Amino acid sequence: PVEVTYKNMRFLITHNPTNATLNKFIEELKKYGVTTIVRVCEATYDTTLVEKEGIHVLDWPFDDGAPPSNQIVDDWLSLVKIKFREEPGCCIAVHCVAGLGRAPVLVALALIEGGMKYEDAVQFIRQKRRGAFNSKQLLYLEKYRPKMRLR
Amino acid sequence: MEELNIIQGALELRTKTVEDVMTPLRDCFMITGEAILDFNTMSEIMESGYTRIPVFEGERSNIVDLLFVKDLAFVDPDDCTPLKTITKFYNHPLHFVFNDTKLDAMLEEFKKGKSHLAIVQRVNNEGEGDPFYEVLGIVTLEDVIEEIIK
Ligand SMILES: Nc1ncnc2c1ncn2[C@@H]1O[C@H](COP(=O)(O)OP(=O)(O)OP(=O)(O)O)[C@@H](O)[C@H]1O
Ligand SMILES: [Zn+2]
Repeated sequence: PVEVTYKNMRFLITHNPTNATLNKFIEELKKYGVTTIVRVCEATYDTTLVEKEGIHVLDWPFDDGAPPSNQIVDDWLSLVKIKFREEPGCCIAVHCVAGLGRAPVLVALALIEGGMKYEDAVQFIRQKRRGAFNSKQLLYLEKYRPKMRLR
Repeated sequence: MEELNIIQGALELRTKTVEDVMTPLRDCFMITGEAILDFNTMSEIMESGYTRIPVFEGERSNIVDLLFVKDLAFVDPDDCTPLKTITKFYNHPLHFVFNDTKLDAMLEEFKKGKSHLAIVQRVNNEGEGDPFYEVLGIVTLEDVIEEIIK
């Protein structure tokens, strides 16, 4: 459960919960002030209870250890810009069953899209969690062309 | 003599890592969280002679808690009390240290902080899958002490 703050946008990368831990899970997620959850790996649990608590869940899976497709990236940036305007000061949660690969990448894209340099961003990410990137993903973020879509 | 072994051991605390002194996972004595504390289970724990016993859930590479023997004190064997219960009572801190960690640092991290035990884990960077943490086993104070009195 790692918090990342920059400008007006705030993200939270968490471990993937079990079905029983939801009782203790919501309690955590309500504390950080989450609204939306982005599931990038596989569906491990019933989303029903979660959305019942007022927390919307989004499943945008993609290949393990591989960069996210353009579709996912655009939807992601749109989701960020819209959700942070809709309720300023809230948080978007990303998680996966594996960890450190796919989830922090989306966060990194949004981070460099928010006016942070590639190096400075990856350093800020890895400082909070060691490792956190594989061979393929490092390259994707290195050469990523920022659209400055946030503004 | 013995002094000279201590001195050498102490200078080589910078060089050496926790991965060098650690106890491999395969040789670790552990216990399932689903364990029930009855006469047999409690007796077996006590028979091992380990003060600190790792508690894993599912696969052994997954360590969810730590059980000291002093936690078994007023627990009754005839009561058949689940282990989850006891761990809920005391809830001892569980530290995770990386394999590339120097012994100097590990020693200091043992001095400040209560715990004499730590879990060894490493970053798995093999392609192309997502990098994950891999639990190799445990390292205790007596380990880093042993390196430095040879
Ligand atoms: N539960 C255990 N299962 C397997 N190996 C252990 C266990 N506890 C400690 N070890 C290993 O045994 C060696 C001695 O450890 P240690 O002396 O800390 O054990 P202990 O008797 O349980 O505790 P203490 O140091 O407080 O007497 C070390 O290599 C340590 O890594
Ligand atoms: Zn001992």
